[PDB]
Amino acid sequence: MVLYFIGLGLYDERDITVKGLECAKKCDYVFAEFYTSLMAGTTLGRIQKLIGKEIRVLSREDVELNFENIVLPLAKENDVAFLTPGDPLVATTHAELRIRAKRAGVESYVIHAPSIYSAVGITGLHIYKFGKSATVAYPEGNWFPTSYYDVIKENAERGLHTLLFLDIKAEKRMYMTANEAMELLLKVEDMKKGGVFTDDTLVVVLARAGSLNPTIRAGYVKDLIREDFGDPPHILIVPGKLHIVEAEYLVEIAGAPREILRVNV
Amino acid sequence: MVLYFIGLGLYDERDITVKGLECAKKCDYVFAEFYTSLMAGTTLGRIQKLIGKEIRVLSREDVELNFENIVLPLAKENDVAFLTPGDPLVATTHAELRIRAKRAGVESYVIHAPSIYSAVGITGLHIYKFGKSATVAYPEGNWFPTSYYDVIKENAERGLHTLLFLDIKAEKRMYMTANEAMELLLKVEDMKKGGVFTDDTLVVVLARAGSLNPTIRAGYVKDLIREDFGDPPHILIVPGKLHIVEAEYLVEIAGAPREILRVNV
Ligand SMILES: Nc1ncnc2c1ncn2[C@@H]1O[C@H](CSCC[C@H](N)C(=O)O)[C@@H](O)[C@H]1O
Ligand code: NA
Repeated sequence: MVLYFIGLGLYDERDITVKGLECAKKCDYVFAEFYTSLMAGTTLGRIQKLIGKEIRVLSREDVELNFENIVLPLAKENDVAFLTPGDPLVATTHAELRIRAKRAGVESYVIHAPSIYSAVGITGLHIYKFGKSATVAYPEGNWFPTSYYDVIKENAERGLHTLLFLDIKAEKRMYMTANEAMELLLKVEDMKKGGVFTDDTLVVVLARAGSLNPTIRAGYVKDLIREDFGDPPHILIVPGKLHIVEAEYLVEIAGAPREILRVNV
Repeated sequence: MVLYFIGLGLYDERDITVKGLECAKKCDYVFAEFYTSLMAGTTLGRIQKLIGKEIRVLSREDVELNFENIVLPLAKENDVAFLTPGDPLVATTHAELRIRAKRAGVESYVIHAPSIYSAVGITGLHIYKFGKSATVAYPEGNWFPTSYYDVIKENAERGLHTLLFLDIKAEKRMYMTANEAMELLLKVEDMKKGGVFTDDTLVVVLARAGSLNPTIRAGYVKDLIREDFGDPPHILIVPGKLHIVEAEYLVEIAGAPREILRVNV
C-alpha cells in the first residue's frame, strides 16, 4: 500500500542516506531508473549488494508511459521503493508520479538525498546567489538550441550565478564534458554576440561531486577550455559578480588565479 | 590528520548519508553546531548513539571566532569531524572554514547530506525555475530588514520562484514560522506598495521537510496566513509563473485551490 521515492545521492552507493537504505531493505520490491542520470562512482551490482535486494531497472518509457502498470500495482499490496540518482523529484517530471500514485489509491513518501543543486555549495559560491538553472544541449542536425545562453545572460545581468547541467545520453552512458560545453558556449557567443560568454569569462567546473576527491576548478575560459577535469560527470557554473569571500575560496580551494580578486569582485 | 565537514541532513539523524556515517565513525573527535538550522526530528543523544562518539556542540561564537582554536588544533594529530544540519555549505558561511583549515595546514573533506535547497522539489515546483534566494530576518529594535522583498519582486518579474529561508535564533529557541514571515512581508508591502506580496499572492509552505509526513500547503496568503503548519522548521516559497504540471501537483498534493489550474499563459 506504500510507494517510497528514495534518492541515491551524488556519486556512489554510499551516497544514499541511512533512512533511504533502511527503507529500501524493508521494501518487498525495489525499482530504480538511470535515464535521468547515472551514478558514475558505482554500479548496479554494488548498489544491489548494499541494499541486499535485486533491483529492477526501468527505462524512461517504463516510467513515463507505464509507471502505473509496472510499479503501482505491486505498491497496492506491498511496500515498494523507487530509487533515483540524486534527490527525488528534482528531475522535472518525477513529481507527477506522486499524482499517479494518488489516483491509484497508493500512499507515497519521499526520502531525500543530496542533489547537485545543493552540493554545488562546495564551490564556495553562495547558494542564495544562484539564479535560474539550465541544461547545455548538444546541437544536432538542423537544430541549434541556445536558451541556456540566454539564462546565463539574464542571471549574470542581475549578479546571479548560473548552474549549468551538461548533456547526457544515459542509455549510451555518454557525458558532455565541461570542455565541450565551453566550446559550445563560445560558438553560441559568436552567433549572438551578446558579450555573455567569452575567453575572458570566469567559470567554475565541479567534477564528481559526492566523491571524497572531487575536482573543483575555477578560472578563465581561455585557460580552462583545454584543461583535463577528470572523469565525468562535469557540472559547469558561470558565476555572477563575486563576493570577496567567494573569490577567496575559489583562489584558495579551487586554484583560481589571484586576478579574480580584482577583476571579478 | 584531516577535518571532515559532514552534513546530518533534513529532519533526523538518519538523514545522514551512509558515507557520512562511516566516515564520522572513524574519526577520533567529533564536533557539531546546531544553530544554522533546526533538526526537529532528533536529539544530540540519538546522533551520538548512531555515530557512537561523544559530540561536542559549538556555539556560533565558538565557530565564527574560535574554529581554528577549538577544532583545527586536534585535526593535526587526529581525524576530526564537524557535523551540521542539512548540507554544511548551504546557506551558511561554513565554506570559509575550509580556508581556515588550509591556512592551518589541515586538509578538509566534505560529505554532503540532503538540503532544504533541493528538498523543495517535493513541492512540485520545477527546481530549475527557482531564482535568487533570500532570508526573512526578524526585525531587531529599530532595524527592519526588507531586502528579501526586492528579491521576490525581481524573481517574479522573470517568472521565477523564490525560496525564502526563515530566520532562526537557536540560543533563544526561536524558529520563524511561515505565518510570521507572511505577516512581515505584508508589512513590507504596505510600505513599498509594489504589489509584490498581498492577501491574494499564491504561496507554498513546506514544514519539516525530511520527515515522512511533511506539511506541504499551497494557497493564497489571506487563507494561509493564520493556518497551522505544525512544528518548525518552515520555509516559505513565492512561486513565479506556474507550469500547468506544477499547478496540478499543488492542487493534488498540496491542497491548493483548484482555480490555480487555470493558468494565464
Ligand atoms: N527540514 C526543513 N524543513 C523546512 N525548512 C527547513 C528545513 N531545514 C532547514 N530549513 C529552512 O532553512 C533554514 C536554515 S538555513 C541552513 C540550511 C542548511 N545548510 C540546509 O542545507 O538545509 C531554516 O530556518 C528553515 O527556514
Ligand atoms: Na536554484
